[PDB]
Amino acid sequence: TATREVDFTVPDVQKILDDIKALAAEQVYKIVKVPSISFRHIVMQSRDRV
Amino acid sequence: HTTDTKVFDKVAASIFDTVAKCGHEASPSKTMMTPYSVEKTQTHAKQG
Amino acid sequence: YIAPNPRISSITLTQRITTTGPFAILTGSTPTAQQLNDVRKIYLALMFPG
Amino acid sequence: LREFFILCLPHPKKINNVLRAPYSWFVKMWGVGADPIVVLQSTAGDDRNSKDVFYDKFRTEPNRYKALFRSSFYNESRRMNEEKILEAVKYSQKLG
Amino acid sequence: QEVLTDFRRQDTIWVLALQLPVNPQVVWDVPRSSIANLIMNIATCLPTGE
Repeated sequence: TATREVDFTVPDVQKILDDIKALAAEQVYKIVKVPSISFRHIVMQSRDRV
Repeated sequence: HTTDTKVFDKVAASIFDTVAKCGHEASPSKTMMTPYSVEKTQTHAKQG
Repeated sequence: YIAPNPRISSITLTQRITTTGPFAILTGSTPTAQQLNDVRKIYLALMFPG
Repeated sequence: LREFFILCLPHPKKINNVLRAPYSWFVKMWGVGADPIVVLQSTAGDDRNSKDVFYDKFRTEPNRYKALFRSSFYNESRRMNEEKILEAVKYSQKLG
Repeated sequence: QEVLTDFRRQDTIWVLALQLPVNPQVVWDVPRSSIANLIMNIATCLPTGE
């Protein structure tokens, strides 16, 4: 009778501190040589205007 | 601390290489690393 | 029917040191097949007042 | 017992000696890894070698290590323990 | 402080993602959070003695 009910009355604190520590290893930025292209041109079979 | 399979085998291989660098030989089929199972000098215990 | 959250009457601090509820005997109890029909006689009386 | 007595029959003192390690390992890795885990609660001194243990009721917790056992360690340990049986039973196929 | 010590310390851009003087008002502003600042204070600083 004390087995059928799954326990959730004690939250694990050793797990919740060991995931904050892994959350500090997140890398937001990115070191890159050239920037990404931000303007591209389409040729409408014209030698003067794109 | 960490529950990840890709970093646990880096730990477990470093154990068996340290005991092999110490001259001795350990066996993977007898050495156990498990949370809920403790044995100590022919005394077995499981899950409390 | 929804039983309340089990963490209301018990807070765990460090390893297994827990705050004990005062009615810990009446909370950990099972209604029999007769006292459960009387609960359906109370909620029948609340939804129909007079 | 009856399948084990036939296996340890044609050479008892060598077959029973080599089946000892997979038998003791099988029980010692039985319960771990399942997703709901029932334990027997107990508390003692803050040292891990405290012998003043008192005991409590049973309870079933979730397993924090339910995903760790699909690693390279535990899959190699169960595969090697199967070979220690398989080297042992194939020795008894040839003798008797 | 070994990372600020090697002989390339004259030409090195240090990228830091988290400032250390933590303004503690943002921890105590969580509503009705005094128990959660006690289970966390236990599981981070309490020593284990005989």
